[PDB]
Amino acid sequence: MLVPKRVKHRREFRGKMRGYAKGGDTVSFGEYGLQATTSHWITNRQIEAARIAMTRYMKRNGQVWIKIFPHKSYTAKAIGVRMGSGKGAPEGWVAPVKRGVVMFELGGVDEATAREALRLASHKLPVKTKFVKR
Amino acid sequence: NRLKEKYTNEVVPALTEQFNYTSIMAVPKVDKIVINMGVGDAVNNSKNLDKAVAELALISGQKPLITKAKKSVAAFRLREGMPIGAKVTLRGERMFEFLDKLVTVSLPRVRDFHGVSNKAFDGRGNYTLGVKEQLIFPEINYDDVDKVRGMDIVIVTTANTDEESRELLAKLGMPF
Amino acid sequence: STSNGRDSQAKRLGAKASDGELVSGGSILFRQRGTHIHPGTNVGRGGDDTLFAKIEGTVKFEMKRGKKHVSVYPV
Amino acid sequence: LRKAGLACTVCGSRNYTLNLSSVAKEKRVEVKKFCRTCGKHTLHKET
Amino acid sequence: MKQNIHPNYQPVVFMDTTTGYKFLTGSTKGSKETVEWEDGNTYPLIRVEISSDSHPFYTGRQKFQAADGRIARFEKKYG
Amino acid sequence: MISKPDKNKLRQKRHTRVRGKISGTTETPRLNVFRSNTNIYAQVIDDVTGTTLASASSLKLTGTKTEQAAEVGKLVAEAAKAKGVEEVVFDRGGYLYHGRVAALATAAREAGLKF
RNA sequence: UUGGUAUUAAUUGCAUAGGAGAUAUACCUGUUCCCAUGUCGAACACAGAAGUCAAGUCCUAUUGCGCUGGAAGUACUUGGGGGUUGCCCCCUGGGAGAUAAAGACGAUGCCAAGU
RNA sequence: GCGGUCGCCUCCUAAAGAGUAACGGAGGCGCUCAAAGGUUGGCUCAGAUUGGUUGGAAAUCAAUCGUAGAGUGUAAAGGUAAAAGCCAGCUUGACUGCGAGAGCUACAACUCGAGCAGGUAGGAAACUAGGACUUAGUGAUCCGGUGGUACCGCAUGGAAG
RNA sequence: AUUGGAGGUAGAGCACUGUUUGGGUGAGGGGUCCGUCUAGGAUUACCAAUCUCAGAUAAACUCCGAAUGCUAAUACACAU
Repeated sequence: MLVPKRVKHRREFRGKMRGYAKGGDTVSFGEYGLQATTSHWITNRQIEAARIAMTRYMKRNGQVWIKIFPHKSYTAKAIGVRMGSGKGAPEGWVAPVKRGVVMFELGGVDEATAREALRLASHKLPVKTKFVKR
Repeated sequence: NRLKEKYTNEVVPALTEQFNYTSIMAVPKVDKIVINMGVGDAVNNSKNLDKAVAELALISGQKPLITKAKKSVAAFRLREGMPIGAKVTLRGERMFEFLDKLVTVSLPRVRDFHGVSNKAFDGRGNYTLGVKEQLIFPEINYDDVDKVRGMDIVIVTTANTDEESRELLAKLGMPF
Repeated sequence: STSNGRDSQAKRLGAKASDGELVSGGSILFRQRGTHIHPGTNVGRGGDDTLFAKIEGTVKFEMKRGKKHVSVYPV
Repeated sequence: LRKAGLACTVCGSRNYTLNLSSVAKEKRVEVKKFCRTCGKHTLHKET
Repeated sequence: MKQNIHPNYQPVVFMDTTTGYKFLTGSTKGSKETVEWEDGNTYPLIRVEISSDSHPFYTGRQKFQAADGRIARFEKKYG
Repeated sequence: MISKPDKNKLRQKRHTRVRGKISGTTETPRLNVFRSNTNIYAQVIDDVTGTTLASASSLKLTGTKTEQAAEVGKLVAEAAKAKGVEEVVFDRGGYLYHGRVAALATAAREAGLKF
């Protein structure tokens, strides 16, 4: 969805995925959060795809946030192409996940409301987050 | 000079009224002028500006030098270049060879509503000024003023006091 | 294509002795196309802008000038 | 562009080899150096 | 100073007569020339006899422009 | 508009520029190049134990017209010969070679020291 | 009270506040002399030191800021070992960064003089 | 197979000495400069803000702030203020003959180089100077030129070569 | 094995170069009307010109900075 508007290196490496959260490992500008107890390569369409559902349940609230920005120009290859002879096409944008990653900020949110579209994002994220307070 | 003496002895009261008393050797004091065409305009030939350098040798502060712009403007393609508008950068007792023009000749010649420039706030006790034409300085100006190519006039005190600078120039010659 | 079969030939950068050794007069100290360390007595900066000795002796390091240095202390 | 040598008065008719600006400047190169009897300079010339 | 100023200060044989208040030196105009008139290369009259108050913002305060302003645009008994 | 930046810091600035062309302090100590507004010092300095120093200058240990004197410190220059260091390091500092620098400089060159 | 010189290197510099000018330094006076200037006593230089602590300076005080500064614990990890492994856990030895309790408005010599 | 590539310099990939894998990433260079080189002597940038006739976002100016947030002839890297940055004078050391000592490593190569001599060139002297801030800017032998050449010169001299 | 150096890797935080979440901060650029001597004062609107505060973010970020290893000397052990 939302794209880093300027990039000095349009290809990256695949990176790594080790251990524990780096920073932003607590809830900063929300009341509620969802700890990523796992680690994957979450895709921007999947994230905002959760976020309109978060508008659907979470109808009239303000500063309810996701935390990350998708930083990674993730790149796949095609059908029948052999191994190498160049590197392929930047299909889109992804952010990394670590274990212990807080991802969500929630403001103006009730406790009973504070599990629901969140609980849909349990079905809209490929990671195992859970409910977190401050 | 003449305004050395009437300067110091006429500011000995304004010493006490304004900021510092008892700093009797070092009170606020003027510094210099700079007098420049600064027109830009060099891209046509630069030679008409090289008669503005004879306009600055004509007003005759000192040797009419010129400056090079740091970057050469794409909207003006001038390729940095030394002719841009003239430079003096005149100071001291030569200023005191220059101010009686300013207070009893120059703007009292051009008669343009006592030349109010209260906008000239340079932050710290300095004061800008400009001019469009100069029919100033008799028997020097005429027969080449078919267009005065301009000049700018910036006075500067040693003091950082803007209003005491207003009382320092406007002490003598020019109200604003 | 890639335009990336364009190649760089790496070469040896770094230290030679680095620790107080009785390094020969006029012998190589530290290869530098770019100076991290900075010279001293009995030490020349090269045409290759390395550090090269002039007189034997211990070649320990010094934090002069808030900066990294090599002279050669004799004996 | 740029290719020249350097002669002298005798020097075996040629002493140095340099090209400095044979298309930009295009006047003359005049360089005093040492001859085969170095220990004294002479003023030196161009091919 | 430069040495041997090939720029100006050149002496036109004239006078910076009264209330420009200058005489003649290696000098060319205005506020520069000298301070005396009691020997007189030429004599001090040719420019002007009235001072910086020759500026008509203050010439006996220069209220000779008055009267103007309130007869603009009507103090009259016509119509 | 402020003032002139101070000559002492600018001549220790240029002095720090020049000093690397100068040093060799042990076994050839340095006689200074100084100026006051008034009158200039005299000192020969190896590594830190810069054995002798004197005024030869306007603070109460002076020649009379030390400005363009011969004795702008030639006494202390001969005192370098009283040490036994006589063709040694002489400074320049943040200084022209032309001014009153040249008085003590060329006068020490008359006093049997070098440059 | 200085001034000069090194060394330590931003615990050392800044900012604020006060003092000191008479030892001195400094500010400065003029352009004459040498030297002056892409111009100009600006700068530099020469000559004097009128006036002067206004500024620089130097001293003192302040943690306002920068500077320095750990920890305990902890990331990471040798070697070894185990388990579902794009992995994780455990033993032992190492051990950060961040923090961070705190220091900090320098300190040490080297010369002429109100010392 | 097509395509591309086949040389050399720079950074990652390089795994905290080096070493470096792929049709891996990123760039290039296949030069200029008798002055952008040497030397001496000075200077500090870019940019921000104010204020000023032509006026612009910058022409210019002045002021204030300003560790380089510029520049460094030429991409990138490192380095860079005692400046390698910038400007003036001298200036032709971008000398000759070398070269201890080294480094790098199949070899060929390649990277330097203390110091000395012969005189030099600046610089008062000291001091510096065997290209450029360092690194692309370049290729093996032959063969034929160019000049010099105490060398040989086919019995003998010369000449040819 | 101890001492000596060197390396910036992992990690981290952001000290710079990059990207970026909020909150504050603001010309301006488009919505009344007075209104084209007459420009405008504007209304709110997107970024709010920076900067400020937290929040991050990286192979071609590093103010830092390992543990490992490499090298020098020494020690002890060996035999190369």
